[PDB]
Amino acid sequence: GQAEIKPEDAPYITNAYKPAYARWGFGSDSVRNHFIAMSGEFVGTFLFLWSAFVIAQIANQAPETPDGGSNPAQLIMISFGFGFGVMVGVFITYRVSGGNLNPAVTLALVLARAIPPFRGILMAFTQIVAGMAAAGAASAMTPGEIAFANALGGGASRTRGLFLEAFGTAILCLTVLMLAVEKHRATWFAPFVIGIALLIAHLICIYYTGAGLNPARSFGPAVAARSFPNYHWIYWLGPILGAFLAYSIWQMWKWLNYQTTNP
Amino acid sequence: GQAEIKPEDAPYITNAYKPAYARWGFGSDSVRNHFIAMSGEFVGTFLFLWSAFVIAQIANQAPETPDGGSNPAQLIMISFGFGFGVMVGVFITYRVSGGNLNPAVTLALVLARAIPPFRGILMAFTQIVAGMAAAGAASAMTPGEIAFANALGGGASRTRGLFLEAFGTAILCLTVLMLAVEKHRATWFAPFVIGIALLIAHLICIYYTGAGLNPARSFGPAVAARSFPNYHWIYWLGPILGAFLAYSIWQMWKWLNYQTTNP
Amino acid sequence: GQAEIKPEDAPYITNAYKPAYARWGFGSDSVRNHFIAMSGEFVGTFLFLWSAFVIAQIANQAPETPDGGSNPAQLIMISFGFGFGVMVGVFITYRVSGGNLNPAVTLALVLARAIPPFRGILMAFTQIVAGMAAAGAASAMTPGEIAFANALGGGASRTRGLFLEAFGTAILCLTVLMLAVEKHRATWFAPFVIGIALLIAHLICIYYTGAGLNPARSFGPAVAARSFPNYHWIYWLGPILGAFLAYSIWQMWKWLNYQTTNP
Amino acid sequence: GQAEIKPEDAPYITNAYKPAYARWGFGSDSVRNHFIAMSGEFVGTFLFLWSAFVIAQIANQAPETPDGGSNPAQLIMISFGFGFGVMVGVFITYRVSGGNLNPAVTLALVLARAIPPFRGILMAFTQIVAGMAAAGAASAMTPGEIAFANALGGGASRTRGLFLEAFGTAILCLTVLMLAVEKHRATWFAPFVIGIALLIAHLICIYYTGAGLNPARSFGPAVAARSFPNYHWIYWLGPILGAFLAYSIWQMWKWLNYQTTNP
Ligand SMILES: CCCCCCCCO[C@@H]1O[C@H](CO)[C@@H](O)[C@H](O)[C@H]1O
Ligand SMILES: CCCCCCCCO[C@@H]1O[C@H](CO)[C@@H](O)[C@H](O)[C@H]1O
Ligand SMILES: CCCCCCCCO[C@@H]1O[C@H](CO)[C@@H](O)[C@H](O)[C@H]1O
Ligand SMILES: CCCCCCCCO[C@@H]1O[C@H](CO)[C@@H](O)[C@H](O)[C@H]1O
Ligand SMILES: CCCCCCCCO[C@@H]1O[C@H](CO)[C@@H](O)[C@H](O)[C@H]1O
Ligand SMILES: CCCCCCCCO[C@@H]1O[C@H](CO)[C@@H](O)[C@H](O)[C@H]1O
Ligand SMILES: CCCCCCCCO[C@@H]1O[C@H](CO)[C@@H](O)[C@H](O)[C@H]1O
Ligand SMILES: CCCCCCCCO[C@@H]1O[C@H](CO)[C@@H](O)[C@H](O)[C@H]1O
Ligand SMILES: CCCCCCCCO[C@@H]1O[C@H](CO)[C@@H](O)[C@H](O)[C@H]1O
Ligand SMILES: CCCCCCCCO[C@@H]1O[C@H](CO)[C@@H](O)[C@H](O)[C@H]1O
Ligand SMILES: CCCCCCCCO[C@@H]1O[C@H](CO)[C@@H](O)[C@H](O)[C@H]1O
Ligand SMILES: CCCCCCCCO[C@@H]1O[C@H](CO)[C@@H](O)[C@H](O)[C@H]1O
Ligand SMILES: CCCCCCCCO[C@@H]1O[C@H](CO)[C@@H](O)[C@H](O)[C@H]1O
Ligand SMILES: CCCCCCCCO[C@@H]1O[C@H](CO)[C@@H](O)[C@H](O)[C@H]1O
Ligand SMILES: CCCCCCCCO[C@@H]1O[C@H](CO)[C@@H](O)[C@H](O)[C@H]1O
Ligand SMILES: CCCCCCCCO[C@@H]1O[C@H](CO)[C@@H](O)[C@H](O)[C@H]1O
Ligand SMILES: [Cl-]
Ligand SMILES: [Cl-]
Ligand SMILES: [Cl-]
Ligand SMILES: [Cl-]
Ligand SMILES: [Cl-]
Repeated sequence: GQAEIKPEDAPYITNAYKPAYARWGFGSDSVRNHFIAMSGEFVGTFLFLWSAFVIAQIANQAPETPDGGSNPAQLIMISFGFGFGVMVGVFITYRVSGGNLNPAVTLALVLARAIPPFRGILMAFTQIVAGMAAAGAASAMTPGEIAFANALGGGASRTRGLFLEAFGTAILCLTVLMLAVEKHRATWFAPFVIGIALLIAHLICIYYTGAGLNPARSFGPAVAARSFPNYHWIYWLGPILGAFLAYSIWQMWKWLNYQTTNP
Repeated sequence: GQAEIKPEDAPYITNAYKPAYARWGFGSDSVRNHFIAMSGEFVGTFLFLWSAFVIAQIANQAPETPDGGSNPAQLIMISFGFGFGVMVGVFITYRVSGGNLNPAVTLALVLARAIPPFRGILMAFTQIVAGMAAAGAASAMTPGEIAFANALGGGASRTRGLFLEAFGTAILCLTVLMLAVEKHRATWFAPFVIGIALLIAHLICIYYTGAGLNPARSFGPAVAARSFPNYHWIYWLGPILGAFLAYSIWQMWKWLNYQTTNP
Repeated sequence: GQAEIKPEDAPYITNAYKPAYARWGFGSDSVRNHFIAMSGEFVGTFLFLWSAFVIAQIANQAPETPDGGSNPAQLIMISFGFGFGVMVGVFITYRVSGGNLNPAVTLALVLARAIPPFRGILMAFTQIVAGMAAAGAASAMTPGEIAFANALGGGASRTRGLFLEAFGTAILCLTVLMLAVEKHRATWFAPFVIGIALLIAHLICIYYTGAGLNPARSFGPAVAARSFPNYHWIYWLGPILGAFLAYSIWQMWKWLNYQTTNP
Repeated sequence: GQAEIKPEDAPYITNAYKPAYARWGFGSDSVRNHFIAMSGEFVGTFLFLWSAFVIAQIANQAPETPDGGSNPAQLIMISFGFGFGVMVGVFITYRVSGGNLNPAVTLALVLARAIPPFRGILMAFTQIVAGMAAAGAASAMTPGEIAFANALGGGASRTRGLFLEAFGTAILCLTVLMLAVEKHRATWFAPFVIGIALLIAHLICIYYTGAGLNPARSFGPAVAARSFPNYHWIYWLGPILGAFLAYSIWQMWKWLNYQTTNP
């Protein structure tokens, strides 16, 4: 009735592939543990954003599309850079820091009480510094003017851009909450679903807002380009609103004990 | 012969990642449980269709292709919006409502007796309202005329469109039946396969019918655009026929005890 | 040291997601079991090839590329139709017939003794009839001349085409052998890897041979178009050689007891 | 509290899907075992690189983009050839050799002490010979001049190219280290994540360096084309630096006992 597990194969069963924040209980507030979490967020955010910035730099060397029209292949390439970039970053750092790689994701998880506030602030600070470093590195490593900073486009107003950013970020954060924070037989696979959520959010937003969805992603290139549009606030308030919306939905489902027919 | 499961990791084993309908037994008819199912279908259908509508809006800003020709990159982008959009929606809501997000899928599951008729009707109503909301939101958040409503194209007749919709929907529903409704070691992964099935169905249908495959997807934009083509019925009858075809195939396999060599 | 499995969740553990051929032992030669296998191959091959034929029909409505050049977006779309089409077909039919959907795959598995010769012949016959049906249906459901039949292109000779088909088919068959036929913790996931293998084989072959890789795929459209090129034999001999090459590699590894350090 | 495993299904549980190097302990230095490892690296590297070379050959038949601009669809196609090509190669050979398919990956794993130096050298030699064979085969099987050799482009300097190659290779090697070398419930899935990492690294590098990321990938086509650019060294030093960077990050995390809150 049972299948044998050879001793040498036990680690593949005993070592759960779960986000680090799931096991941040007593003992977590050591300098060692804060450093581990910061190092995961730094390495993960740097590799994700650096990759995606260079990919966007390249995609934006495509010949101009007339009459402000869209270029689907270009948008797909950029969406792959961020979606698959984050997927790889999260898979790498899942057991180091949980792979948030995004202050808005960290905010949603602080609201959900998956991550305590101080650790959350440390992680968010680390992500922003990593975004600055990634933007500086991508700039230094590519020819031409920086083409990976966020800006409104496609005829979108600031108000439309704000909403697009908020809803796009909500999809991302709700994915992290339901797949990574909730504990079940698919938690291990959350980094994939998270990557696809960000891919979709880019297909929604790049054409209209450049796709911020992540204050660390938006801030870094603005620093490197020495250019902040006056509507830069949409790349902070939008994702913040998105985090709160995702948290609210998750919280309603938690209050309802959603996963259980007869609680 | 056994591998140890640490107590803190038990939830990743004990909490099955299974569609909510699999555990809708005694106790399911409470107002609480009807609300949970409706909330999953609403949130899931809204996020999926809103995302996919904005993505289609953008893709359809590509320069016109001469002589009625196809634009593969454009079709790929739209197919990603719906296929990956549904994938994310289903992964998020799998343990809330089962993530049908489509009245034709719900119909197939009512025929299969996976979901009872009244709950099915509630879910289908919820999906249609969510589709209306998504269409209204996508319209309000994007510039220009609505470009995400379904219409015949590529020289396809209504009769050809009806068949394409029926067969495309059958592929989707048969995927849900064999991967999500059938209970096995891949049930947890059904949301991925479901997303790929919808991706393929879009590559089949967008050019010719706009790809309905989902009455809630077709109805919402028609309301928002205040425009119903006289052939709008193909987006209802087609998916209905597809649900019946998928159900029929599944039912034959169930009668045959397909999964067992010696029943 | 153990994690509890709730009784209602046991089916997700006890019901292995494994190819049907893995459990075709004593009792398999009943009319019922032959019919089940044929029905899986028919439904799976029809849905896969019908989908992929319509997708290719659409992709080939793209404006002509000058000077015989390639169109990467077009090639990607067609490769998705076949790669994701087969992925969905195999996931649906894995526990019905094993989801070969390809006489060359069945041949490799007959050589490997995973499927007995008579059952193999029945399956191969079924796949060819399903390919004819799919080609007829795709033709009837789409406007214009059939654009999904295989032909040499891109300046490739018959001899080059033969080799491309053989190597492409070998990649496909070796994937099925190592992921689906070999029994391990990734067998359940083989349909995904199989789909990606076919996706790659299409990116290799479409431009030069139209990508046969499957005698049932090549034969059906030729019948529907009432057109057989004199080099049609490359779409039979190529995949046959590929099946033998994959089998040979697998057989060497089996003789070597590849998976065990100290046999 | 437990779910039954039928005896015929035990192999899907007992046979771990783990990289071969994980079980190269006592007994590994036999001629048989060296041959098994070499055969996995040869077959895997040949199929991966041959596929990707033909796909790149085809993608590079696209009409020229004016003013040195990028072609996103072309870059996506090439990135799929290498990313999905390696994914398939690694899935096939995971239990044969571990599926390194890349001297830089092998170097990272020798540094990490996952593979001993002599076996590592044998594997690296095998990969280079397989790359030469793949380049020769791809050349012989395709018309026109070889279009799959690495070269600088997009206005990138040798110094920028070196850094892009190093960082891109680091992402690849860190993925292998954290997903395949580290033992946990996602180790079986590493071939997927590895493939996506290489896909991303191609979106970063193709436009600027042709994307080497693998000395065996760069050397083979140079031999077949009888052409070595004077900056060919970037395709050796870059990936070597990337392997060392990935190793360094992993080693820091190992020293920190990253995966454990209270060591
Ligand atoms: C001195 C007695 C107090 C010791 C503090 C309790 C240590 C709890 O520590 C917790 O242990 C769990 C396993 O039990 C781990 O999963 C968590 O990572 C860890 O934070
Ligand atoms: C879920 C509901 C989202 C509502 C977001 C709508 C944002 C309003 O968008 C506004 O639409 C106007 C149309 O007259 C335009 O004139 C404005 O420029 C634009 O900002
Ligand atoms: C307007 C739509 C009506 C919404 C009904 C919400 C369902 C509330 O249902 C309540 O949920 C509580 C928290 O889980 C439980 O403690 C109660 O048993 C249950 O009655
Ligand atoms: C013995 C008298 C009981 C009267 C209450 C009947 C309400 C039935 O309702 C049940 O309530 C249970 C407990 O809250 C929930 O777990 C079930 O989901 C719900 O269906
Ligand atoms: C008063 C005695 C009658 C109680 C009704 C039986 C409750 C069955 O309820 C069922 O229990 C299963 C677990 O056993 C769960 O998996 C299902 O979700 C649930 O519907
Ligand atoms: C599985 C079989 C599907 C059959 C669907 C075929 C739909 C018929 O399609 C019809 O084909 C005619 C060709 O002469 C055209 O003139 C019609 O306009 C078109 O509607
Ligand atoms: C024309 C093609 C012939 C189709 C043969 C169908 C196979 C029927 O097979 C029957 O299936 C029943 C239901 O599972 C079983 O109860 C019987 O034991 C079995 O004989
Ligand atoms: C003792 C006399 C038995 C005569 C019937 C022989 C039929 C063998 O046929 C067997 O029948 C079994 C029971 O239906 C099925 O489970 C097997 O799949 C089938 O192969
Ligand atoms: C009359 C005594 C002979 C009976 C024939 C043996 C039946 C073997 O039948 C085999 O049983 C296995 C489970 O044990 C299943 O996994 C296989 O699907 C089945 O073919
Ligand atoms: C693994 C080795 C594969 C070898 C396949 C090579 C197929 C030969 O290809 C041949 O190349 C010639 C070049 O002069 C051309 O003139 C021929 O038209 C062409 O058929
Ligand atoms: C020219 C390259 C040399 C190839 C060496 C092949 C390795 C053969 O190795 C042999 O394999 C047999 C089958 O597994 C085993 O029975 C023997 O123990 C073993 O010596
Ligand atoms: C007691 C004398 C033994 C002399 C033979 C030494 C060969 C060591 O070689 C070992 O042989 C084993 C059995 O074939 C294999 O399982 C191991 O993989 C191999 O390393
Ligand atoms: C003669 C006594 C010395 C025998 C050498 C020890 C053989 C160890 O050999 C190891 O065994 C492990 C399982 O235990 C396997 O997982 C490893 O693949 C294998 O290398
Ligand atoms: C992580 C930091 C990466 C630094 C890599 C920067 C590579 C330097 O790149 C250099 O930039 C100069 C700009 O003036 C150009 O003139 C040079 O041609 C170019 O090689
Ligand atoms: C400048 C930033 C400070 C970096 C702090 C590094 C954290 C070191 O933390 C140390 O790690 C050792 C190895 O795991 C442990 O043995 C010690 O218990 C622990 O104090
Ligand atoms: C009994 C006196 C103990 C004083 C040391 C308090 C340091 C608490 O720090 C703890 O140290 C543990 C052991 O190194 C680690 O496992 C925990 O992660 C860390 O939080
Ligand atoms: Cl503490
Ligand atoms: Cl009830
Ligand atoms: Cl029998
Ligand atoms: Cl030894
Ligand atoms: Cl799994």
